[PDB]
Amino acid sequence: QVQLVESGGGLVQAGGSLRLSCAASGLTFSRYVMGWFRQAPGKEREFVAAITWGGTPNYADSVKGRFTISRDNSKNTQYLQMNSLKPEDTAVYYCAAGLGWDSRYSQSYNYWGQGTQVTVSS
Amino acid sequence: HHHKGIMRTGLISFENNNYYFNENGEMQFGYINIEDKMFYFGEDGVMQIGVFNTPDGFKYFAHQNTLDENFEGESINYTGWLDLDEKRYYFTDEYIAATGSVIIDGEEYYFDPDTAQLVIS
Repeated sequence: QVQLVESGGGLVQAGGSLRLSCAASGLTFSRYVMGWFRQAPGKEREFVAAITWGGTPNYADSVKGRFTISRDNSKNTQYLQMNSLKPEDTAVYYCAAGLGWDSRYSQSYNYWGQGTQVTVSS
Repeated sequence: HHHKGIMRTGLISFENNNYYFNENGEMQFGYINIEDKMFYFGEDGVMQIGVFNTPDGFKYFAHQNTLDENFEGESINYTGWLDLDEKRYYFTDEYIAATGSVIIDGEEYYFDPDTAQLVIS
């Protein structure tokens, strides 16, 4: 009943760009903080970026300045623009929607996407 | 000693205490509008859950998803009787807490003008 669909993933060259899309159905989209997390094999799932119901964004330290998050409340869609991509950025990326306090934290989110592979080659 | 000045912005948690810092890194207190959701912060900055006095009347700031998929601590459009442990309240059509003497379903009640909690027994 509640679904978050990632797309826009896949393979890219380093220094190149990707635009991740997350499509939301089954909830009043305008009410949730929307976020992106990533898990690279070998590593723990880590916060990437988040956006408020009013469009105020915030980012993990290591993507700050390179990534830009945004939301289209009229299309139930949020976007992660990924620029200056690095081999460090290789991970499954997950969108999430949440009502919990601190954006930076997995437990602040109650709805999760399936995740999409982003591979970056040197 | 050793000290460094940092900056915190936005919705932040320290342990189990929730804060909101504005753009300029300044902690917020009392009845606060964050992008048009209303919240209540104690005199020590800590976000509160429960019924608190506002210019708009006594409001219920509630845990996430209490009503209409509301955000942690947001004021909600609650109506009817509310029990928050031993404290009882009654919310009007106007989504604020009743205060003073009122007749509800043919019985008379009194609610404290300073807290809105029912005075029983």
